Amino acid sequence: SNRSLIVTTILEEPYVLFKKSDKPLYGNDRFEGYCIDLLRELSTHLGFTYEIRLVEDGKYGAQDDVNGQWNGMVRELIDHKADLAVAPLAITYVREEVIDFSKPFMTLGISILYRKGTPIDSADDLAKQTKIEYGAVEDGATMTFFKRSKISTYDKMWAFMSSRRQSVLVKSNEEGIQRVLTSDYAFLMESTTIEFVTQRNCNLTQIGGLIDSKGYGVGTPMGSPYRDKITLAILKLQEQGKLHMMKEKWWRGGC
Amino acid sequence: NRSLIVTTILEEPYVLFKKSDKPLYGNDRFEGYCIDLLRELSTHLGFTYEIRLVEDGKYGAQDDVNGQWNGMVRELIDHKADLAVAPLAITYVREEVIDFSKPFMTLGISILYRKGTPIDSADDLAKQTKIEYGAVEDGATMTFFKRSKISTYDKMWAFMSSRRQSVLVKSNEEGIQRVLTSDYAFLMESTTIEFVTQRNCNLTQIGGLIDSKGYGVGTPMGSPYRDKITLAILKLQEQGKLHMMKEKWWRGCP
Ligand SMILES: N[C@@H](CCC(=O)O)C(=O)O
Ligand SMILES: N[C@@H](CCC(=O)O)C(=O)O
Ligand SMILES: [Cl-]
Ligand SMILES: [Cl-]
Ligand SMILES: [Cl-]
Ligand SMILES: [Cl-]
Ligand SMILES: [Cl-]
Ligand code: NA
Ligand code: NA
Repeated sequence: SNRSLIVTTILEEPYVLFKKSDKPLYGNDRFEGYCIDLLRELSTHLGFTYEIRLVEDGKYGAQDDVNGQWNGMVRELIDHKADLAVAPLAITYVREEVIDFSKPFMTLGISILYRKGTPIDSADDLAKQTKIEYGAVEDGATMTFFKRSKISTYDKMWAFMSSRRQSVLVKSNEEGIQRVLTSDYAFLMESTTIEFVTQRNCNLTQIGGLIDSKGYGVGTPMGSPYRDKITLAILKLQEQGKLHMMKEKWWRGGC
Repeated sequence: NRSLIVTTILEEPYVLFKKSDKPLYGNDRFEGYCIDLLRELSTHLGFTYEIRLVEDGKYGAQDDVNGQWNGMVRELIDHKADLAVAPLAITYVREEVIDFSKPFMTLGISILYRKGTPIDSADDLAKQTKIEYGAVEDGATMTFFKRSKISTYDKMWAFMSSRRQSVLVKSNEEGIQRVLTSDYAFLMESTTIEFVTQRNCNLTQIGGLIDSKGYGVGTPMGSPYRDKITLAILKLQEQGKLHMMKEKWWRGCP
């Protein structure tokens, strides 16, 4: 029998979660969510077995500007510590330079999560002021977008986030949501995750539209033969609408 | 170094002939979103190119009897073009035989029709025959319907196939004209619908997106340009240059 593939992932509702149960669960049986359903479809169509492992450092992945090293799921793939990353992992220029991605299984963009009842309507409006703090997940794609942007509004926002980083950069989306709920703080968040959150907490809203456009893809080490195979499997699922059905299943609930 | 041969197809606002009273020659004949994209790719990757319209006028589909591809897809399979730079949908059946860059635009199939009617979805079309409907022959929309297992879309394919000589058309332009001049709904890509409805205030999109797909640059399978073009697209997207190009070419109605 062929070696089981090691699949790195990260906890992020409704993509990847621990199942609720009173008895202890083991192995792959611990996990559920959209990305777990996707993994299951990939494994049956491509004919592999797998072991799910949560990324050890708890990060998506960014490059350190001083020493040039990556972290997170991206680094696990670079180092061949995982065969695949099946997660809400954004396909980005800087990541595509060092790892391979399948074509996207979902498309999205950065937007803003905030409390209802405000005249703030856009990133421009946030950038012009400092009473309302704002931030993003540390060492993820949203942070990196702001750090690399040459657009004046976003450059200004990065200077603020960077100055205040110990307070405004958070370690998970969950922590960002709690900051929105417990302080005067707006969270720069991926739009598909905002959709999930605002359907379940009717005090919160999206502010403005999408700031960029990107996709989530399955990550592989650079050169992996699984990359193109997984692209084909994803495209075949899209011929029959099975990914939008999986999205409906995990985003169903609202406000 | 050798200029890459770029296959393309006329499709507003992606690729058009420039208007002028004097004759134009070579690459200078063309403009549009995809032409602006090609220029950016060529500067960033450092190649020169020659644009050639696909001779058969097709995007590309597989013949159900003899297994041959046509259109831009066939030009790439046969190594007659180095790149296809066009509103060319990335699809499973195409990806099996050619390579694509990652998407420069995302979209889905939807419906173009007149305003003011009770038709609100594909299901409403599928259950009747008074209002005819169709798609571009030998494109990705047609192929989606031909391959679909979903009952509504399978019923719609049976109708299109029965009525093909009348309801399958050779271009989006032809499909628009059928909507405007007969009781006909056109199954059309949503970014093209957005362009059309901004300029035909009696037309509208019906329902939402029927599927999810992207447009990518096509290459022959195994080409080294595929990954380089993906990186250049991704770099344009980290600065919002593609949405600005979209805005330039899409530019309304009361
Ligand atoms: N999905 C992101 C993390 C969340 C965010 O950056 O907003 C990533 O792939 O890095
Ligand atoms: N863009 C399509 C043609 C138009 C359509 O099929 O709606 C293709 O790549 O085949
Ligand atoms: Cl509000
Ligand atoms: Cl889908
Ligand atoms: Cl098949
Ligand atoms: Cl790819
Ligand atoms: Cl963009
Ligand atoms: Na790569
Ligand atoms: Na391919």
